[PDB]
Amino acid sequence: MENFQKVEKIGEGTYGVVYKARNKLTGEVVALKKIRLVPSTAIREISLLKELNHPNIVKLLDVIHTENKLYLVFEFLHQDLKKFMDASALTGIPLPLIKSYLFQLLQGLAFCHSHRVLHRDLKPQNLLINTEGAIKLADFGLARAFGVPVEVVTLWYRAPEILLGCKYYSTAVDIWSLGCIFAEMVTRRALFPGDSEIDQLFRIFRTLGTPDEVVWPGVTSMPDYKPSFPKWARQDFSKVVPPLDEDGRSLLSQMLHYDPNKRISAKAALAHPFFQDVTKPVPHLRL
Ligand SMILES: O=c1cc(Br)cc[nH]1
Repeated sequence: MENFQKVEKIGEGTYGVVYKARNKLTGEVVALKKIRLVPSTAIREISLLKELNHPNIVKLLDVIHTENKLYLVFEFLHQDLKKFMDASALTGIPLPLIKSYLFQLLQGLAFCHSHRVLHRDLKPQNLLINTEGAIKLADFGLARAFGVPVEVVTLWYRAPEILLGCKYYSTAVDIWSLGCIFAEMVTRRALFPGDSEIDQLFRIFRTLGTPDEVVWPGVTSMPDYKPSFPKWARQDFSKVVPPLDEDGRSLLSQMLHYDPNKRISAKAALAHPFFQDVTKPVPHLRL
C-alpha cells in the first residue's frame, strides 16, 4: 500500500499471503510476504538473514515492520520448481538440468549450513528458477525464527526424525528434503506423498524399510516411536528411481539414510561422483 505502487496476490505461503509488488521509490518488482500473526524475538533473528547472500539463495531484501504488521521483501523469480515439474511432466526435466539444479541447491544448502542457518521446510514450491538456469532456495532461517506456523502443510519432504517427534533439528533435515526432491525430479512422481503424519512415516518405511536400532541407533527412544509399527522390508533404489544411474542412486542413498548423523553433508555431496559431468544448461521456461 504506502510503499508499493502495485500489489498482486501470487499465492498462500507457509506464514502468510505472498504478493508480487512494485516498489514505489525504485520501480522494482519484488515478492512481498505478509507474515500472518509482532514478536520482538523474530524481528531481530530474521533481520540477520538480510546479510545471508549467495547466488542460490533468494535474496531477503528488506524486513518491514510497520503498522504492527510484518512483511518480508524478497527478490522476485518467475517460476517455482513445483510448477516447472508440472509443466515438464510429459517429457521430464532433462537429466543435465536435474543435475545442475541439484548441484546448485547443494551449494545453497552448504552455504546456509556453514552459517548455521537451516531451512527445515524445503519443498518444490520454495525452490525458484529463472531463465538463466539458476535455481534458488527461498525461506531459509524462517522456521527457526517463527516456530509453529499459524491450506495443507505438505508433509511429503519431512525427515523421519521430525515425524518421530524429535524437537531438535539438524542440517540433515534439509538433506533429506532435497533427496526427496531429487527423486521427484527424476521419476516425475513425489517419492513419499503422505496425507497424514502416520501415512507419511509409513510411506517412508514401506520404501526404505522400518528402521531399527541397527540402522538408526537411538530410533526406538524417539518421542513418537511405537514398538507396534509394522516391520516392512527395504526396497532397492533401482526400483524406486529408475532410470537414474548408479552414481545418482548412490548419492540419493546417502541423502536418505535414516540416521540423520549418517546422511551426507551438502559439502560432501558436491564432491560425489554423480557431479563429475555437471553443467549449467538453459531451461525451457514458459512464463
Ligand atoms: O538408513 C539406511 C538403512 C539401510 Br538398511 C541402508 C542404508 N541406509
